[PDB]
Amino acid sequence: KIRIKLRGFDHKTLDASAQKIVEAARRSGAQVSGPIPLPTRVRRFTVIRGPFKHKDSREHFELRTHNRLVDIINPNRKTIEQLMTLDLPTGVEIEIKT
Amino acid sequence: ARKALIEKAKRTPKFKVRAYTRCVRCGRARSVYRFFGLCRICLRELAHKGQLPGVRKASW
Amino acid sequence: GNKIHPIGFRLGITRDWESRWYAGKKQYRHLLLEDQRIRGLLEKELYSAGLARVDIERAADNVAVTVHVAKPGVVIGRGGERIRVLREELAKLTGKNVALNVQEVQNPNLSAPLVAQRVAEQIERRFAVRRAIKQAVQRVMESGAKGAKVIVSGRIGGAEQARTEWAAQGRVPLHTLRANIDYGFALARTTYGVLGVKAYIFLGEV
Amino acid sequence: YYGTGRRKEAVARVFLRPGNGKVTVNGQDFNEYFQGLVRAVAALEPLRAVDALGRFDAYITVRGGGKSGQIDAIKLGIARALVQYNPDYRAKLKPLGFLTRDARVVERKKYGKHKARRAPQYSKR
Amino acid sequence: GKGDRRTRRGKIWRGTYGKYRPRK
Amino acid sequence: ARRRRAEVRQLQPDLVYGDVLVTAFINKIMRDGKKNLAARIFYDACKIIQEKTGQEPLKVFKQAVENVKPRMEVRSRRVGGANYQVPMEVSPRRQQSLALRWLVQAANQRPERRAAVRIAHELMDAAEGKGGAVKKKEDVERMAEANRAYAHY
Amino acid sequence: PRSLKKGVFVDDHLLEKVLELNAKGEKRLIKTWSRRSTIVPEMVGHTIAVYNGKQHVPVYITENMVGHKLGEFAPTRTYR
RNA sequence: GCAUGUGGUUUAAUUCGAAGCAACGCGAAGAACCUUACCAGGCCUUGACAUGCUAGGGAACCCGGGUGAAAGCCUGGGGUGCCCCGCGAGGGGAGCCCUAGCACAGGUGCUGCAUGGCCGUCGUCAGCUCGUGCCGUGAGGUGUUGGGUUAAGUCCCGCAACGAGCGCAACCCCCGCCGUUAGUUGCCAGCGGUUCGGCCGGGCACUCUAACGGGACUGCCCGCGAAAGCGGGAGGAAGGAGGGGACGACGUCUGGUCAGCAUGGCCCUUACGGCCUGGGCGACACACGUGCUACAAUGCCCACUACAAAGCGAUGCCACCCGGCAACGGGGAGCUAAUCGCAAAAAGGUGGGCCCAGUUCGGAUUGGGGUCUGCAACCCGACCCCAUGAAGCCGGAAUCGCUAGUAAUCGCGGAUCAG
Ligand SMILES: [Zn+2]
Repeated sequence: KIRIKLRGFDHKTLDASAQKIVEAARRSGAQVSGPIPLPTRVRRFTVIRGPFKHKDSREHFELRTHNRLVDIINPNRKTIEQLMTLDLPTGVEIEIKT
Repeated sequence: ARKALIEKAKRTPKFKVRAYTRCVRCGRARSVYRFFGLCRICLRELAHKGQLPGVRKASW
Repeated sequence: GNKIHPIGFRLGITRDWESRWYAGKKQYRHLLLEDQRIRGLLEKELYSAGLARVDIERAADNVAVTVHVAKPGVVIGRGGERIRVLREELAKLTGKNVALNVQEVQNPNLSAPLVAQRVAEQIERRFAVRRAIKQAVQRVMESGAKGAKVIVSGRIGGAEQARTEWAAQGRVPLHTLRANIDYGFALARTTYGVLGVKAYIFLGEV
Repeated sequence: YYGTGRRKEAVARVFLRPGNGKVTVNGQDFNEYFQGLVRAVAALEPLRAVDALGRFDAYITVRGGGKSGQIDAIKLGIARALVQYNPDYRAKLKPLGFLTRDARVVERKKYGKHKARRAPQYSKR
Repeated sequence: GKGDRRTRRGKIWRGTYGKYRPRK
Repeated sequence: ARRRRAEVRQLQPDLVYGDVLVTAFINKIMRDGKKNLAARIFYDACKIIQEKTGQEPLKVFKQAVENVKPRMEVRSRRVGGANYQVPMEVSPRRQQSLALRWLVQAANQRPERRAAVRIAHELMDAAEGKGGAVKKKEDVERMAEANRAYAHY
Repeated sequence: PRSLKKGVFVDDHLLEKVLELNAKGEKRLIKTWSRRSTIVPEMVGHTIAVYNGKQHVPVYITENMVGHKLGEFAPTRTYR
């Protein structure tokens, strides 16, 4: 019952990263619940364009923290092999709690 | 920002209330976002060059 | 003034970030503070190197600064003595133990950031404002470029009334969110003032 | 017979079962979930359209939005399920336009403004 | 009734709670 | 409207009676979009007509409207460095709109307490050719052919 | 209708400075900037000089004026 | 009436800028000290920060006391590393510390007509221009124009021009239909049990969630039209740019801004610098800007009851129980957050009270008693409770916004932030 959470910033980076876990998990493991989206949490920033004083300016910035999940039930010592040190994404953070 | 107050606002005060923010970059004090710790001007500045990760330009 | 820094507008379709990774609410602002400290050295030391971009892939404890230099034979130094120094000078700051790859710049004429600088120095060398610009734009055209452009901030040749010199060729559809146009920015400091050079380089399409 | 009715950020789970003629929404009598609501009756219009009132039951659920919108939401749903029963029904439905869905969505508050339109008032220009 | 900080709306406005608007 | 005449919004007939005229009137009572409230007003004002008059309110309503529609009106005009009131034949569209409106503006000026009531009475005194609804009608016309000295523009 | 919960405030600067003037009876002049402080029933009768923005205003304390603060006796704003 | 910005007047100081449109709830997305640039008084100088030099003494470091409003000043202790050297003693040295002198640090001190950058603005307006060709002694012209059309220099016909560039459009995001991939959100949608809570099993269908992709092109029919296109219809979720974003040309105003930053130049460097304590930015005979609350029965109050989105959350959001009229406090579970919490949405709906009053409309101001933040709420904080209960009965001349899910109305969230 390996719970795999995938939090990131780029949705393609995670898609792949997430797919990479989907692939080598069915080859050595068993029955995977597939990759699931959350939600996704945004961090808006309402700043004034000009540095001087023009309230009516304002540029709008966001920051999307995408969340992906992949569940693996019936965790074998063989599954943990492919999914041991066979990663590649950089702007992706993973944490496991089983 | 006067050095006399950047480096100053950094040394621990005798009262915890006294401790305010400044922008790590510009030294501004008026409106820094905690999240990045940069002067609203500054935020934009880098936001643009692409130096703040995941930080894109909103559109809806 | 109008316009909007081209790059900042493209990150999304075509133009990745200068430092890509992930962070929490507790570490983001910190890490980042440190990030900026890095380039605070590189920009200082690797001036004459023909510095370009500063990719910063991070992960767990590991870190990786990749450095696009036009003239690697300098960053590296003799046999690997400066790349050695810089790594220690670097960790002197960050107690993270970090990698520093180096990648050569295939054609300094296509890298607008560099391009800008090119001018800059020229202007600091009391050169010819108008010419400098024309020249530069052609260099860019001849190699490849589907379009180039340059600008000057003001006080051309130390004049009393700041102006601005325009100059381009080929396309520069700043409005086409599918361009892939490099945009550089210099800053020649001079006896009479500060001037701002701005490059622009159209390249490719879809 | 399910159809799917969505309107102004509010979903409507529509179920038409051949019955006496009763609507249960989120577990309560249709007319109880909508007390004092004038346009309430509006939901059943697609039915009285083909003279099919009282022949079906309506097990309806709903989420999101406002009561004064969910109405329309059901209204559409019923319509969308009504094709499953008899596709040939369009002939009497679309003329009345029940298979349409409008982007009547609440427009985004632009900055510099007090709403989506309402600009601020200057006096001595 | 919005300024009447001792009424229903009175509180709902200020978003405060009190003898007039409680916690259930 | 500069480019076109702009299309006229089409309404949904009443759920009760089914006349769009109804829906139009209600819209006019409704303030702050509390259309659920204004709905009631009309209905309970109808019920008052049933108890107070041996007639179908649906009919009463139309005939009341029918009677306040001014067929003549003024529209100021600057010719000669002056304001010349030019009387003019009002179009169909503008009548119906002026009626409903005045019915209302007048109603809320009644000495009566309850809103629905005010409508009720205004709806009757209207069809009887009096009140103020019709007065705000006869007055405009009492300007129409009052300054008919100018119907040559 | 103002309030400082449970534990009334007075800067120890003068508290343990004024109490020492009790071991000797009375004094004449006290000068301390802390006008942050409330006045205590244990403080009555002294002639405390409080700071304005530039001056040092002398304030005689009354049996009738124990519930107020020092600042309440030093006007800052010069007017009319 | 109150909040808030500004003029002006005031003040030891009431720091500074912004000024018709394109200043005035504007920098300031958080003035009680702090911030803070101002004023007072007390104190400090290679100085709170950088790199360094010459002479003398000391590892750094840590813990006291005296004076004091703090800062600062005086004083006293323990304390003695890493290098390299001939064993020792000890000698030179690196980092770190003080002292005296020096180079220099610092200056929100002037100048945005000396500047960069970034922004306002005409103007999201539809235009600005170039190559070549041709006209003209030339400056210049043509093209970009006319007639048709468009939201558009958008396209059609024409024409000494033919192209091209910056711009319009398009590419990109959000919204509406649908498809694929995905099921700890969702459901008797279909079955089995219940503390009948989707609670449990069990199931992904539906809702949903999110990543990719389909889908409108005047493509079809009638009419007008030389063509572009226009009008109408149909099928369709959607129509002729389906709604909304981001997206601002060549330049204009010597636009703003050296107080964000940077920077030429002049000006101070025992002070135009630096620490602090307290005061001030909150001053009031007035005046205008932006707004909020209201003048009430289409209403106000109390009660019971129902539908939302989008955000934020570690010492943080706080379920729940208890004390208290209550703010709040004590206790204490859950959440690292589609699975816990902020949460009650409000208007609405059902009941009942009010009966047209300056009133159960209105909540200003003042007395009084408390809670909390926080070193500290006098100057100058919000909150609660009792009392008080003002102007005000719809606003002079004049003047603003808004063409549809808009305006009007109603509540919710966040940023900054102890509050
Ligand atoms: Zn900054």
